[PDB]
Amino acid sequence: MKRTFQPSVLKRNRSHGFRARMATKNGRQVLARRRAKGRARLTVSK
Amino acid sequence: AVVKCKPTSPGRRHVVKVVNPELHKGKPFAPLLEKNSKSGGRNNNGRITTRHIGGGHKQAYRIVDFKRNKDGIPAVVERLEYDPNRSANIALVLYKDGERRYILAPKGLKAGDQIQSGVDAAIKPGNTLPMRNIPVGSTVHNVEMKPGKGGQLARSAGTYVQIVARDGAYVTLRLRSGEMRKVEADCRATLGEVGNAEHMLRVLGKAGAARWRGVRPTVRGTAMNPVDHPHGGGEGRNFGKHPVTPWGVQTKGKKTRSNKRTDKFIVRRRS
RNA sequence: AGGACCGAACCGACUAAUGUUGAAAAAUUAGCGGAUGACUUGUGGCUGGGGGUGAAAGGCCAAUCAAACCGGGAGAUAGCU
RNA sequence: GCUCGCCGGAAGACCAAGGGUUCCUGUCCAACGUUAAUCGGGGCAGGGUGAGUCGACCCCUAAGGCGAGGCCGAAAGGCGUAGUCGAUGGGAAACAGGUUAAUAUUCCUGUACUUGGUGUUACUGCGAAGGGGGGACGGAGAAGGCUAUGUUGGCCGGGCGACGGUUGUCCCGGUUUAAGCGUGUAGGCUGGUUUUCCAGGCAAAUCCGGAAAAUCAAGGCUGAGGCGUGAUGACGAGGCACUACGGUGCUGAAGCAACAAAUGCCCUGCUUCCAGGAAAAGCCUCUAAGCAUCAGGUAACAUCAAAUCGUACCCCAAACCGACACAGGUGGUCAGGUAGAGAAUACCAAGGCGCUUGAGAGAACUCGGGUGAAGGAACUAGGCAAAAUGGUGCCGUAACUUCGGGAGAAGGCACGCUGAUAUGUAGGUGAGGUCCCUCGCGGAUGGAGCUGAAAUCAGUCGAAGAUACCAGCUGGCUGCAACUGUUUAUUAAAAACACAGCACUGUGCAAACACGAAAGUGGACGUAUACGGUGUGACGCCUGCCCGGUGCCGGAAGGUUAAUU
RNA sequence: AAUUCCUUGUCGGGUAAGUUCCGACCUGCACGAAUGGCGUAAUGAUGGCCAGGCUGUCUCCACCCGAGACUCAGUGAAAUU
RNA sequence: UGAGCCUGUUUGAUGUUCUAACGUUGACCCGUAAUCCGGGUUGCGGACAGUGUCUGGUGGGUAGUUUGACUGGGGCGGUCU
Repeated sequence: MKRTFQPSVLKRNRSHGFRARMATKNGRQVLARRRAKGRARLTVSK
Repeated sequence: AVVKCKPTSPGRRHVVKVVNPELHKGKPFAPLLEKNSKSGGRNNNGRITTRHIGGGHKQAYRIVDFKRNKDGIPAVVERLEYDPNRSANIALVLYKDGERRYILAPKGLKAGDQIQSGVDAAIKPGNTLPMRNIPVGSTVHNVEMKPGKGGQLARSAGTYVQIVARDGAYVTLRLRSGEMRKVEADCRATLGEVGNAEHMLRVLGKAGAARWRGVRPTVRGTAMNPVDHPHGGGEGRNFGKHPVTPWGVQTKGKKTRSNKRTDKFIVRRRS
């Protein structure tokens, strides 16, 4: 039986990456929120 | 020529096809080609805007000449060719200075025929003249609507326009729909009428035939639920209401033209 | 020649038995339909919630759909247990 | 270590995606491994990934994204020109042998190839953001020539058999060699050269396009395979001595021919059909501004350079997606023997495994299977399940029909082994020899050698000769939908949806219509033989009466009515 | 009759015996002409009925071959209360 | 041509002609190496078309809501001073 999660690094980075977040206005608010909380990992960049 | 298909299969029992053993069997002229890609009926917002479009065969675009503004140089027809972007064949023409072009094919245009354009050309099929210099009571095709713009009327297969009267700087024309219109007399038209008049005698015969042309199925509004269409719902088969479009306007009789800028050029409407 | 015929790889899901704190939160065994076409498959791209897509079943939109998920108004209101 | 069993179009070998030390060596058995454990993909320490030719980085673009000025919008923001990114696509160059406990087209041996910089010689019209060619393109079908590959002979080395025979028409093993360089074959396409002229290619042209003459008819391009060289080399059964059982040093015989044959190559070719089958760069050519003593260009030599990153291990899986060491899912390549039409099925080769709790016993009952007296649907809501037919060749076959069908209708007969026709036939392949030639990968004849179905006639064994696996049950009368297709992922696959055909109505192009507070975009680079909406649903014969009610279309004389005054 | 309440209407054929099936009658509770009427060769994992062959479906069950259940050594759950 | 006003007065309406506001998804030139944009020259329409404020009509396309009690269970029937 096939399932939901099928990995691909190109798609992952093009969807939830640092430059993608920086692109628009709401992603920068996501970054601000996570910095305020004090997270160790900020994005999915590896 | 029209031919029926033998009933060797249920998908061939009802097929009628048109064959012309005079079109080219080869590649089109290359310096007059461009790319063309499909849309699916979607616009720059990504939404479906016109329904029942998708799929089909790959096609290429041929640069056809609609202006005919090269005056004084006779041209000779070379060959007739098949075009996938319209219902009318096309013709390749060679000029006396070494230039080739594509034109629409009137009825009875064969290889070895002369054609010409301008104010000092003869009155015979394929020639192009300003409409000020044609007898009243003539049949033409590919008629312009403004001087120097191009052709927009009578471009399909087996269609033509008729000149009825002339006065002032205007000419009165009878169109296929059954309407009388006024246009300027400095416009242009070509003598004759378009070919492939048997185009309408064919039968596709099966659903894949329509699939090959990019047409997708149509779903009736009475087969849906009342949240998708104003015709939906009912235990069994129920209509009980007036026909309407998917967005609530009444079909079968209502009129939908509203343009006060162009109402002075319609002398009488279709009946 | 064919939305032609029989039949493996490939795509499906008509019948029966097992299983039901299962080997499996939809499977196994024996049979079954299509199989050159309106066919099937890899890599990318587009459509965002009273909105999308839909050969139309109130179908699908990350095991959730007669209006997705997350965080807020918020200690919503409860003549009821 | 010996014997037994299973897979073998996979349960063998290898790439990409995904994972990240799971790879090799030494040591340990507390926790993990559904049992013990000296074992482990477990704990601890060390070791291991070598590139001018493999990939990435690089040059060019498709769908799409972003977007200086610009056009719109209460703000936030939306769309787009010039440009700049984006592969799943196009663009230079390497082979065979040997070696490690773990790397190999990378290290060693032998023999190659591609692109740039600098210097010396010889000749010399160079130069782009521009003009042209090329790259450059569909579906099906057919048969001609080849190779990978296999079988049998010849040759070489060994053998003479645990129980009757085995010096022969006997048994086992081997018989391998690349890239590069030279030759232009089977076969495909195309007339060559000189001269004059011209409303075309945003300006120029010696280039492309068009027109008119003389002249010779054989030139030009592409092209699998074979042959020679690479190779007096490398590899190869066995032999010569010490064993830490992992090798070292030496040596090394044969290394030919015939037949059969791909889904691979010639082939991006040839023949047909309509639904008419990408773009840019690398490459070849022509000139403008500009330069002419120079600079640049063409060829032969010499020499320098080719940087940085990946390279271990797993891939029908115990290492990826499923919470598990889970009977599930996961793109591409390789294709041996006998029987067979076959990539089905049965038994084997190369290779790999016996699935991480065992020992006994032989009760009821449950699960998966074999056989059964006489009867033969009497069972049951219902022949549900089981039983049954099953191949090839030749006879033979009804009502009805849209003349194609129904049809494999239905029902029959033959089928093993041995000998003769013929010490191996009809057919395929084809050497020596004899002639010829424009002289070579040439033509005519000639048949040695090899391979080889189907039929008839006569004998013979069993109960049974399509003997195993494999492999349609058949007919008669009716409802529905014309047909192939689609649908409720997870209790409904249908008479439900779609379909080809028919009718009504709207739309004259800045079209009707749809997404958008707008700019804009699709419909369409289409033009009434076209486009949108609605109902019916192949084909044959047809489709009657009603305009009072509700809608739609036309009318203008009357009555009634808003803001404003 | 995919439409008919009274209804297993009445007549005929098929069975020893037929509320289902096939052909007719007209008394259409409450058919009817593009939310089409009546027919129709071929096709359908579609609804209904009748035959040949075949049988453990059945009268009515018997024996045999494997996997559990049972005894011994190791490890070792769950619902509920 | 309707009311004022002595063939002159301003406004009312109707019809024909004109260009200068406004439109151009007609042709050529420049920014420019550019099928957006702007400037220029020339044709075609022309006080019409179109936009802002106010105002009558149509409007299940969309939205917010309502649709009573008694009762030998509820509904139908009946009742509520």
